[PDB]
Amino acid sequence: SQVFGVARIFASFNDTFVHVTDLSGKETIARVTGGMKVKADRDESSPYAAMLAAQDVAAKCKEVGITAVHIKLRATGGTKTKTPGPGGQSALRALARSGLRIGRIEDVTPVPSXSTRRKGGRRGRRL
Amino acid sequence: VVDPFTRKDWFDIKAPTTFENRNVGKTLINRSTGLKNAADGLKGRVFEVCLADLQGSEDHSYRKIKLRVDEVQGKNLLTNFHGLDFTSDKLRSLVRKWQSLVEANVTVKTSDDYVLRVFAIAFTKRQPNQIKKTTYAQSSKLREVRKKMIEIMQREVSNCTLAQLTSKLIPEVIGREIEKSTQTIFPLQNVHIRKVKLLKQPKFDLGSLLALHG
Amino acid sequence: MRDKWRKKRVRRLKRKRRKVRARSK
Amino acid sequence: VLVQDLLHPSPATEAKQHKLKTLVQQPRSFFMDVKCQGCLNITTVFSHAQTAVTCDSCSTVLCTPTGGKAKLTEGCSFRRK
Amino acid sequence: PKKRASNGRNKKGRGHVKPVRCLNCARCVPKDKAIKRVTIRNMVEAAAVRDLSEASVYAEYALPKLYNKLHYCVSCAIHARIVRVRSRTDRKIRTPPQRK
RNA sequence: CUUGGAUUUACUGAAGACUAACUACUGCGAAAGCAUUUACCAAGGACGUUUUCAUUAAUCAAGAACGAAAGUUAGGGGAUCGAAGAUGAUCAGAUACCGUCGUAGUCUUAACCAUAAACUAUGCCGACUAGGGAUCGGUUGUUGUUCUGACGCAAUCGGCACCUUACGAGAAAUCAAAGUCUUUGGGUUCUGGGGGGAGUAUGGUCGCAAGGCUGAAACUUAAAGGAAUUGACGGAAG
Ligand SMILES: [Mg+2]
Ligand SMILES: [Mg+2]
Ligand SMILES: [Mg+2]
Ligand SMILES: [Mg+2]
Ligand SMILES: [Mg+2]
Ligand SMILES: [Mg+2]
Ligand SMILES: [Mg+2]
Ligand SMILES: [Mg+2]
Ligand SMILES: [Mg+2]
Ligand SMILES: [Mg+2]
Ligand SMILES: [Mg+2]
Ligand SMILES: [Mg+2]
Ligand SMILES: [Mg+2]
Ligand SMILES: [Mg+2]
Ligand SMILES: [Mg+2]
Ligand SMILES: [Mg+2]
Ligand SMILES: [Mg+2]
Ligand SMILES: [Mg+2]
Ligand SMILES: [Mg+2]
Ligand SMILES: [Mg+2]
Ligand SMILES: [Mg+2]
Ligand SMILES: [Mg+2]
Ligand SMILES: [Mg+2]
Ligand SMILES: [Mg+2]
Ligand SMILES: [Mg+2]
Ligand SMILES: [Mg+2]
Ligand SMILES: [Zn+2]
Ligand SMILES: [Zn+2]
Repeated sequence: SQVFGVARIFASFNDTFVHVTDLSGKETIARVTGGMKVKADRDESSPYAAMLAAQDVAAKCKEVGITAVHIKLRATGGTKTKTPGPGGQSALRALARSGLRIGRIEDVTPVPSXSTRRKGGRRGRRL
Repeated sequence: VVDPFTRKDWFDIKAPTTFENRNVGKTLINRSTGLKNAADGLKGRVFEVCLADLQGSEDHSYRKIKLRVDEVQGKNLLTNFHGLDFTSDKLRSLVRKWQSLVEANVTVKTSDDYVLRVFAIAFTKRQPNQIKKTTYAQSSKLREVRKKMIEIMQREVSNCTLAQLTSKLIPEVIGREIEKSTQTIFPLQNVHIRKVKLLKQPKFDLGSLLALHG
Repeated sequence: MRDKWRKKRVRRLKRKRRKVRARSK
Repeated sequence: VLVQDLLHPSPATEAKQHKLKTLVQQPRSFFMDVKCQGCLNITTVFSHAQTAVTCDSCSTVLCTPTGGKAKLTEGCSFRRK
Repeated sequence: PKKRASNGRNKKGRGHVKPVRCLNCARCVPKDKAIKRVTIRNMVEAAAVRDLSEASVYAEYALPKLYNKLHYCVSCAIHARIVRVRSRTDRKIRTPPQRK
C-alpha cells in the first residue's frame, strides 16, 4: 500500500529540523530546517518557518515516492529542556495537511538516567 | 547537480515468520556499482517497527521491535530479531507516584547462543478495598520479587531458542509467569519485559535464518 | 560593607602583617 | 475527666494497656501444653518461645520462633495452662 | 523573624537533600524545596488532532500523551506565576488550589 | 563550527562522571551525610521475652574519634560543568550580570586541613500537663476484601512529623514545649552581660600553607538591636 519514511522532527528552542529518512534512518531523503526559510536568526524556530520547512519536506517526499511517514518528535533533551520547541507542532500539522499520510507518532527526546553537570553554575543564569 | 535519487534502488523488508505481517516496508540504497555492491552495504541494517504493525492487533501499540537484515535475496531483505523496547510514553504512563517500582535485568544466552540482556519491570498493585493512599512494598519484598524475576528470565531464555523466545515475548508469557510467581510476595501490576538487547550474535547460519523466512 | 568581604579584607591585612614582620623575623 | 477511679480502672481499658503500663505490671504471655499429632505427651512450651522446642518422645519440632508468639507446627495443638 | 515553620522547604528528620536544577535557569535547588509540577499534555494540539486523524493510516489510532515533571526554583516559580505571594494566614493552606 | 560536509540521521565503540522518573511534610545515621543490582564483612535502633547481671548510671573541665564544600601535598584520571584567564554583547565605564571557550578544581588513592546560616539559629538525661487524625518499624487481636501474602478493622510500644486549643508561656512573632518560672529549687555541661575597636594586636599552641584554637587594651560612642503597628514606596501579585 503506502510507502513509509520516518519524519524525525527535532524541535529545539533555537531552530527546527524536519528530517525524513527511510525506516532504518541510514538514508536521508529530505532535511529542511527553519533557518533555511527566514533570514533572521530570531525566528529560525518560528512555527511559520517550521510550516514552510515541512511543506518543502512533503514536496520532496512526494517526488521520491514516500507517501506516508512515522513521526519521531524530539526536544534537545540531555541536560537541556525536555519540552519540544514551538516548531515541532507546526511541522507536524503541516506534514499532516500536505497530503502525506501519518503513521505512528512518538517522542524520542533523549532523557538521562541520572546525568552530567548542566551548564549555568550553582546559582543558575541570573537575569 | 546530480539528483542522487535517480540512482536509488528500492528493496523490500521481510520479517521472520514469528510475526504475522512480514511485509515490513520499503528501503532504498545507492544502486549497485562496480566499486560498491548493494548487498554488502545493505545487510546489517536495523529497522525499528511497531509490533502493532507487525501483528495487526492494536494491543501491541506500545512495543516496538528491531529487525536486523543479514541476508539479501534480490529485492527482498531477510531480517532477524534485533531487540525489544517499550515506547517512552508507555513507560512514562506506567511510572506513577504513591507506588513502588521494581526493576531487574539479567545477561543470559539462548539455546542458539544469542546473548541478551533482558529487563523486567513491575509496579505495586493497589487492592480494591485499600484505603491508605500509597501502595509501597518493603525493600525485602522488592528483593524477593527481583530475584524471582531474574531466575525466571534466566530459565525462560536459556531453555529456548531465539525464535521460540520471540514467540514467547509477543504474548507476554514471561510477564504473566513473573506475575503469577510473585503473587505470594506482593500483588503486582503491569509486569512487563520492557527491553531485550542483543550483545553478541553467534556465527551466521543462513539455513537457520532462511527457516525463519518461509 | 558585607561581613564576608569585611572578613576577607581583614584576612588579607593580617596576611600582609605576617609577611611584613617576617622580613625582620 | 477530673474525677476518676484510678485504683479501680475499667478492666476493658485495663486490658488494652501495655504490659508495663498497668497498675501492677503483668506479662501477657503464658505456658502451653502441646499435643503433637503423633502421640500424647505433655510438653510445657512458653507461648513466646525463642527456641525450636522438640518434645522428648519424638524428635519433632513443636514450634518455630517468630518475632512474637511462637508458631506451632501443623498437627500440633496447644492448651493454655 | 521566622516566616515559615517549615523554613520554606520540606526537610524534617533529615540532614541533607541532593539538589535539582531549575528548569528555567539551571539553579541548584534542594529537591524538597523545589516547586515540582507534573504536566500531562496532549502531544498534538486540539486544533490539529482532526487533520492528523484524517491523515492517519490507522483506524482508531490513539494520540500519545506528553508526560513531564517540571522542577522550578523559588525565583523561577514566582516569576512565572506558578506560585504567587499569599497573605500571612493564607500561606499555611497547603491543599492544592481548587481550580480543576 | 561550516560544500575540506558543519548541524541532523541510523548502527557501533571508548572514556570518565552521575544514579532521573519511582521520590513523599517517607526511611537510616552521632553529626557531616546516605538512593542502580548482587555477594561478602562487621555494626545498629525499635519491637517481642515469666532470659541474665544487679546500680554497673546522668552530665561532663583535661583528653580523644568523626567532621559538607572549598583549599594544600603527591600519584592516577581528566566526560561534563567550570574559580582564574581568553573572548562577544550591554553600558558613560564594566576586565559584572548574558553568550562561547576554558586552567586549577570537580572523580579516585595515600596523607593534611577542622571550618559552614555545620540551623530546629532551640544542649543532654528524667518526670508530669490536651484533644485529633495520619504515617514508618515491631508485636498482639480480628473482615460483605483480592490472591499464603496483600489489604481492611482494632489495640499498643518506639520514631519522623502534622492539625486544633491555649490550661500555660512569651515583648511579640509564636511555642505541646519556648508549659509545670516572684506561688521563683529534678540532675548536669557550655555560653552571654550596651554598640564599636575586634575575633583585631600581643603571647602561646596546632598546621606544609591557607589558616584553626586561645585572645586583650587604648580609644570611641547614646544608642545599636528584637518583635509588632500605621503609613509611604517597590523595575512584586491581584
Ligand atoms: Mg530577576
Ligand atoms: Mg510492610
Ligand atoms: Mg524578611
Ligand atoms: Mg546542613
Ligand atoms: Mg535509579
Ligand atoms: Mg523507604
Ligand atoms: Mg544522636
Ligand atoms: Mg563538668
Ligand atoms: Mg573539651
Ligand atoms: Mg593531582
Ligand atoms: Mg566590556
Ligand atoms: Mg567549559
Ligand atoms: Mg585534590
Ligand atoms: Mg575542612
Ligand atoms: Mg562555628
Ligand atoms: Mg536549616
Ligand atoms: Mg551558634
Ligand atoms: Mg551537650
Ligand atoms: Mg523532658
Ligand atoms: Mg519533673
Ligand atoms: Mg503499624
Ligand atoms: Mg506487647
Ligand atoms: Mg502549634
Ligand atoms: Mg515543634
Ligand atoms: Mg559589650
Ligand atoms: Mg523589623
Ligand atoms: Zn511428639
Ligand atoms: Zn534563582
